[PDB]
Parts: sequence; C-alpha cells; structure tokens
Amino acid sequence: QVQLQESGPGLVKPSETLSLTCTVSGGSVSSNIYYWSWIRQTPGKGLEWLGYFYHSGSSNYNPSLKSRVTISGDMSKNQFSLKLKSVTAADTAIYYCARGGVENLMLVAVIQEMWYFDLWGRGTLVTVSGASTKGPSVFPLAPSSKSTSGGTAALGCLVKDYFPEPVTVSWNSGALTSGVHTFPAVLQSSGLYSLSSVVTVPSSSLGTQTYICNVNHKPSNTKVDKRVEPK
Amino acid sequence: DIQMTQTPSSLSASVGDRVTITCRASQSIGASLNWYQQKPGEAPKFLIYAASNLQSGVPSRFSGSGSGTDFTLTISSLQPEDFATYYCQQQGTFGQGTKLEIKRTVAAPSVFIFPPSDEQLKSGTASVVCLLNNFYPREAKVQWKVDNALQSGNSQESVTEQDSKDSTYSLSSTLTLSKADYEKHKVYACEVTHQGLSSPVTKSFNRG
Amino acid sequence: TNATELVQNSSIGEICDSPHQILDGENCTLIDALLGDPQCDGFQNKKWDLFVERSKAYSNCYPYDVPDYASLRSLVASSGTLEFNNESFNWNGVTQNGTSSACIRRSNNSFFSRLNWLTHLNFKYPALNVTMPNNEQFDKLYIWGVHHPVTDKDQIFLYAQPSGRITVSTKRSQQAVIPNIGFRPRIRNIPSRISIYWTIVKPGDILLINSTGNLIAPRGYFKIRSGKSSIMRSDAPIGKCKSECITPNGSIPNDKPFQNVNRITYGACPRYVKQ
Ligand SMILES: *[C@@H]1O[C@H](CO[C@@H]2O[C@@H](C)[C@@H](O)[C@@H](O)[C@@H]2O)[C@@H](O[C@@H]2O[C@H](CO)[C@@H](O[C@@H]3O[C@H](CO)[C@@H](O)[C@H](O[C@H]4O[C@H](CO)[C@@H](O)[C@H](O)[C@@H]4O)[C@@H]3O)[C@H](O)[C@H]2NC(C)=O)[C@H](O)[C@H]1NC(C)=O
Ligand SMILES: *[C@@H]1O[C@H](CO)[C@@H](O[C@@H]2O[C@H](CO)[C@@H](O[C@@H]3O[C@H](CO)[C@@H](O)[C@H](O)[C@@H]3O)[C@H](O)[C@H]2NC(C)=O)[C@H](O[C@@H]2O[C@@H](C)[C@@H](O)[C@@H](O)[C@@H]2O)[C@H]1NC(C)=O
Ligand SMILES: *[C@@H]1O[C@H](CO)[C@@H](O[C@@H]2O[C@H](CO)[C@@H](O[C@@H]3O[C@H](CO)[C@@H](O)[C@H](O)[C@@H]3O)[C@H](O)[C@H]2NC(C)=O)[C@H](O)[C@H]1NC(C)=O
Ligand SMILES: *[C@@H]1O[C@H](CO)[C@@H](O)[C@H](O)[C@H]1NC(C)=O
Repeated sequence: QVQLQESGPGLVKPSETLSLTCTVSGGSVSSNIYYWSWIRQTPGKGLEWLGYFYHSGSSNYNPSLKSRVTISGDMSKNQFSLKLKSVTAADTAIYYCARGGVENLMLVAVIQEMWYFDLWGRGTLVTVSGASTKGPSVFPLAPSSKSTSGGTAALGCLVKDYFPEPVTVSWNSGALTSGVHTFPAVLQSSGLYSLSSVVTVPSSSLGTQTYICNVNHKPSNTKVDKRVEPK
Repeated sequence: DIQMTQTPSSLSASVGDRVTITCRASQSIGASLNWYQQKPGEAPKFLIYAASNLQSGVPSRFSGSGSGTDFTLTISSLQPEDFATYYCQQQGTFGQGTKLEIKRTVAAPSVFIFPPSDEQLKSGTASVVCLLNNFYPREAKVQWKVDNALQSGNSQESVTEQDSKDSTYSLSSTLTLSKADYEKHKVYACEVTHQGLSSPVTKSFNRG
Repeated sequence: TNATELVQNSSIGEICDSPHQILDGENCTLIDALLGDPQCDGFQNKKWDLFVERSKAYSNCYPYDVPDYASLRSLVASSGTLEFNNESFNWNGVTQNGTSSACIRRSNNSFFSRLNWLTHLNFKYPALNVTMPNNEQFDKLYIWGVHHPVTDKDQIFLYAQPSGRITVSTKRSQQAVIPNIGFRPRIRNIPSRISIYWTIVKPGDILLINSTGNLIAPRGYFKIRSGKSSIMRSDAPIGKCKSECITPNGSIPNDKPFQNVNRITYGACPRYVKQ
C-alpha cells in the first residue's frame, strides 16, 4: 500500500521555523489528482487543517495561520515538507501529513467543492519550548509479595525526569507485549515528565524469565536498558 | 467561515448498542461532509465520504446520513474496538470531535504497590507507585497515607486509555517525597475506593 | 377602489402546470436524465417548456463529474427536448455494453442508457476511428466520457492498454482527453470516476472519434437548438392552475407591471424590482 511517515525535530525553540518532512512509500506523489496536506492536533483544539499543496504549484492555506505556513515538495525524494515560521508555545501539537484531494461533484442539485484526507501518517509530537532536552532516569519497579495478588505478579520501570515528550518503552526488545501497560506521562512541577511502564506476568516465571525494559528518548539521544529483578 | 457543531462531546454505550453522532453546520453544505475515526495512539481513519459512502476497511455497522445542515453517523451494533474519537469534516474545518467510551460490567481493580528503589533513594528522591489494574468504570479514588497521615499535593496519576478488547482501564499513581522525608516515616499505603469494591482496599509496606 | 400598488408582492406558493409544459425532475437532475441514470428512465424523449430541478435530486449510478456542467445543462434546457436518436457506430474489435454494480437497473448490473462502456476484446483494444456524418439540417449534440481507472492493474484489465487516449473531432473543433489513473474516495463502493464531455456537430460536418482506451462512447445524438425552453431550480410543488408567469417561489399573476418575488422568472412576467 501507500504509506506516509513524518520526520523532523521534536523540540523547537520559540521564534524558530518549524519544519517537518513527509516521506511517501509505494505511491506516486506525482499525480495531480492528489494534494498533500498537513494537519495538527492539540487537546484544546482537536484537529486543525494547516494547508495543502499540489505539485503543479497550486496551494491553499488556513487563514488562521497568518501566512506562516509554506508547503513545498521534492519528487526526486518522494517527499513534501511543512514550514511554519515564528512558532510559539501555541504551536505545540501532534503534526500529521496526509494525502487527499478536491472533487467537484454534483449532488443535492448543486455542484460543490469536496475535500477529503484519505491517507494519514502516524503523526509526530512537536514541543515548542525554551527548555533544554534531558534524558530520563530509569528505576526498577521490582516485583515483590506486595505486587503479587494471586498467581500474577506485576513489575515495571519508572522513567523519570525527561524533557520533552515522548519516550518509547519496550520489554525484552519487543518480544514481550501481552500484559504491558505504559501509562501516559505526567508533567511534574519541575517541568520534567515522568511515566511508568508495568507488565503483569505469571509469578511462576519470575525465577526463570529475565525482564528488560528498553527506554528510548530520541530528543536527547539516550537509550537505557534496565533489567528488573525480584527484590 | 462555516463552523460545525458535533453533539455530544462524549458518551458511553454498551456492546451491541446503536449509537448516533450528530454534526450540524451553521450554513447549508449540501452533502459535503465526511467522517473520521481516531483510535488512541493512531492517526484519523477515513470513514465516510459525502455524508453516506463507506470507505475501504470500514465495517458494515457504520453508516452515515444527512443533507444541508444536519448530518449523523450511526454505529448499528457497537463493538469494543469502536472506542475512538469521531470527527466530522467539511473542506478545511473539522468538528470538535465525539469521544465514545464502551460501557461494561463493573470490574474491581487489582492493586499493587512498589516501594522506591534503592538507586533512586541514593540520588535523593523517593517515588512510591500504586498500580490499579484492569478496572471499570474509570472513576477511582487513590489516597496516600504516610504513618496514617493523609497525603495531598505530592502525588500524580495517569490512566491508560480504554482497552479495545476488554474495555477496562489501568491507573498508576506516584507519590514523591524527598529521601529525608521518606526515611522519617515507616508505613506507606494506598487506599483505593472504587465502585467494584464494597470497602476501600489498602495496600501498604513498612520500611523507610 | 384599492389604492395603487404596482409591485406584485406574493406568490401562490405553487407552480401552475398551465399554460407552459412543466417537466418536474423530482429525484433526477436534467444531466442525470440526459445520461440515462436508471431512476430517470421515465424521462426518456420527454419535452418541456420549463424543466424544474429539485433540491432532493440525487445520482444513483457510476460516480461522475462534468467539467463544463453549466454549459451542457443550459444546452439541453434550451432545446426543450430529451429526444434521443440512436446511431449505429462501428465498434469493431472491442467489447460493448459494459455494466457496473453501482448502477442497478431492474435488479441487474447496468450503466447509463445513453452511453456505451467499451472494453477490450480478447485482450486487444485496437485504435478505434469512427465517423458519423450528420446529414440533417439541425445541430447534433453528442455526449461521451472518459473513464478514470483506480490503478494500473484496473486500466490493463479493462482496456489492455496502459495509456488510453481519446480525441473527438469535427471539421470545426478538436477535443483530446487523457485519463487520470488514481484512487478516489468510494462513491457507492466505486473508487473510480467518469468525466462527461459533449460535442456539437453542425449540419454538413462529420464527427470523428479516435480512442485507444477509456472511452465512454455515445449511442447516438440529441437534437439541439437555442429555443425558448428553460430550466429552473425550485422546491415549490407543481399544482393544477393557469398562470403565465413562473418563479422559483411559485407562479405569479402578470397584471402588475413590477415584481419583487424573485429575479428568476419564466414566461410573460412583471419586471423585477428589489424589496
Ligand atoms: C425519490 O427519492 C426519495 C428519497 O430516496 C432516499 O433518499 C436518497 C437520498 C437515497 O439515499 C435513496 O437511496 C433513498 O431511498 C424516495 O423516497 C424514499 O424511498 C425509500 C424506499 O423507496 C424509503 O426507504 C424506506 O424508509 C423507511 C423509513 O421511512 C424504512 O423503514 C425502509 O426500510 C425498509 O425497506 C427497505 C427497502 O426500501 C429495506 O431495504 C429495509 O431493510 C427495510 O425493510 C426504507 O429504508 C425512504 O424512506 C423514502 N424517503 C422519503 C423522504 O420519502 C422516493 O421513493 C423517490 N421517488 C421516486 C419516484 O423514485
Ligand atoms: C383589493 O384588495 C383586496 C384585499 O386585499 C383583494 O382581495 C383579497 O385577495 C386575496 C388574494 O388571494 C384573497 O386571499 C385568499 O383569501 C381566502 C379567504 O380568506 C383564502 O382562503 C385564500 O387562501 C387566499 O388567502 C383575499 O381573501 C381577498 N380578500 C380580502 C383580503 O379581504 C383584492 O384582490 C382581488 O380579489 C381576489 C379574490 C383575486 O381575485 C385577485 O385577483 C383580485 O385582484 C384586491 N383587488 C385588486 C384589483 O387588487
Ligand atoms: C448493446 O446494447 C444495445 C442496446 O441495449 C444493443 O442494441 C440492440 O440490438 C438489438 C439486436 O441487435 C436490437 O433489437 C431489435 O429489436 C426490435 C424489436 O424487438 C426488432 O424489430 C429489430 O429488428 C432488432 O432485432 C435493438 O433495437 C438494439 N437497440 C439499440 C438501442 O440499438 C446492442 O446490440 C448491444 N451490443 C452487444 C454487443 O450486446
Ligand atoms: C484519428 O484517426 C484518423 C484515421 O485515419 C487519423 O487520420 C487521425 O490523424 C487521427 N487523429 C488523432 C487526433 O489521433
């Protein structure tokens, strides 16, 4: 199938130019029935269309963004890019690239302009802030009698004091997925994030199986592997 | 210029229920309205085009209807995997969204508590974590006690989003103290009140 | 003894079926009745002084668009007739009468009645060149189209040709169209599209059609003329009465010199003035 994937920095200082790039695999970015768009999402606004662009040079932008938006494409690379000038904290959002189009279809006795967005990327968090990145400390949440209710034991990792979001946590390099709950991060009074990732496992396997949590914080280029052992 | 109103903002419905979501435009828009479904951690999915046309990969229980100003999205028989936020869209404007929770039998949480690790303690901070696993409904009250003193202002919690198969939630609560405060007291406990619990459940440990 | 009022202010709310011959489109736009949407079969070869188009009208066939919609709508509306004259084109080497599940007629896969979906024959789609001479003394209107497949695989399976090309010419004009392969949103589960075009053939001129694929072919012609018939969008019901003047809000008496009901009128009418 055709797939979209956003790339770009996750932390941007205010007054800088935010830039993200979308790479399209398996599809002809060159076909003037499609336009190529960016949409951002914040809790407190939901989805906001930013603009779209046809490779033929045509483009259309949200007037709310006072012409700070520019979308351009390069077909040598099957890519198109968003550029958003003079960002402030209000531009902190999850950013999606999307494919769509415009159709002039008759229905309800009148021809009307229809837009749509049929293919989306996974989305990327962009934090606009003046604070500097910092990698997390990873502490074990060791299984004990106080975390064994019946035949089930709970263990995990506490991923503490990082900035900005996100971190990605896996268990045993992704070989352990059943029973895993990675909680959404809370922002503490220091301005740093903290989360926990736990997994419920059969208490019988505690002596036999090894449990490694793999924490990746790309904005600070930090990978931490931590083994959780019984107390 | 045109603004759309989505009602309701949120709702809960049981498996097998018929749910309808309404989007209303301030002006007539003919039939130029589309719907999207966004599951947690994912991008929106193209659901319905031009008010009533189902798109690829959309189950038959989804349908749409409407013309002019009033449009509805209908799920004929709700399923656990339909937990999502739904959005209407006309040209460059999206509705505010409708979050849809799956109603479910009451399920009491299993409660686990984790003392702070010795490594963290050496660096000067103590994080005590209480875990509430696989419960419904999501309303829960976690109270911390230190030597039988009710804590307040030194804890934070986050809840997972609704599980898409058993429709339960999980909650993590963290109590943070300085190392000095931690070792001045003995008993650390979380008291959990929940509709599935006839009485508040307490999990505690004793060192520090 | 009424005081003078020269402005007609009110309508009866309905459009009278006399003296002008009214054709109520109901669920069918004129274009859909022109192409031959199955729900519009009752409109074949009908005539009118005023065609009335309804807000509730809808399409129930293959999803399509019309690039110069207004001009085609106005061409047919002014002729006042849907009379279709079948012509036998020589479509040697291709499969005729393609059908689709998006266009059901009598519980069967079907297609626009006035259009001919040509596809390959034994995986060969020859370069078609057909002529139609127009020996009449009136203009001929030909409706045709271009099919936009959803993928290269679709294009190949339908036309045995990766790059379809269509040219429709007369001694006076030339129209060339290229299909655009790609995914559109599903309309009635169809992600493909058709674009509708038209050609006028004046008396003494010849229609020439070249295609190597993707041609939605005509079956004949419509007689066209810049007559006195017209078309109007209105949701007012058609009633039994006599009124020489017609507005989208309903029929109107034509005794006062002026009128403030609607800029759009048909028949012998008072002159419009604003509120
Ligand atoms: C002109 O068009 C109208 C409108 O058609 C309707 O709207 C369009 C936008 C489009 O979506 C059409 O597909 C749609 O039908 C016609 O009036 C409608 O006619 C249909 C049936 O012909 C009615 O559908 C029925 O509605 C009932 C509720 O009022 C419902 O209980 C029925 O369900 C049962 O029957 C169906 C078969 O019809 C069966 O499949 C079901 O499983 C169930 O047993 C059925 O849905 C609409 O209600 C009508 N709408 C209005 C406003 O009257 C009209 O017939 C047409 N005129 C002409 C001359 O063709
Ligand atoms: C002089 O002014 C009078 C008063 O406005 C006009 O008479 C009125 O004409 C209306 C035209 O429709 C009548 O309305 C109808 O009334 C009946 C009964 O109420 C309703 O059931 C029906 O649905 C209509 O609403 C109205 O009844 C009538 N009388 C009033 C208001 O007292 C008169 O118009 C002349 O008479 C009418 C009946 C028509 O024949 C007109 O063509 C005609 O001009 C005015 N006369 C002129 C010359 O302007
Ligand atoms: C594609 O479809 C068209 C129309 O659906 C077909 O044209 C039709 O062909 C039949 C037989 O060739 C014609 O039948 C005629 O019937 C009358 C009365 O029954 C009879 O008197 C005639 O002698 C003749 O048999 C029919 O008129 C004709 N219709 C039109 C509009 O031309 C066409 O043959 C189909 N092509 C293929 C390949 O199936
Ligand atoms: C159409 O076909 C005729 C057949 O002789 C040819 O002469 C003419 O050049 C063709 N025109 C186009 C535009 O392909």
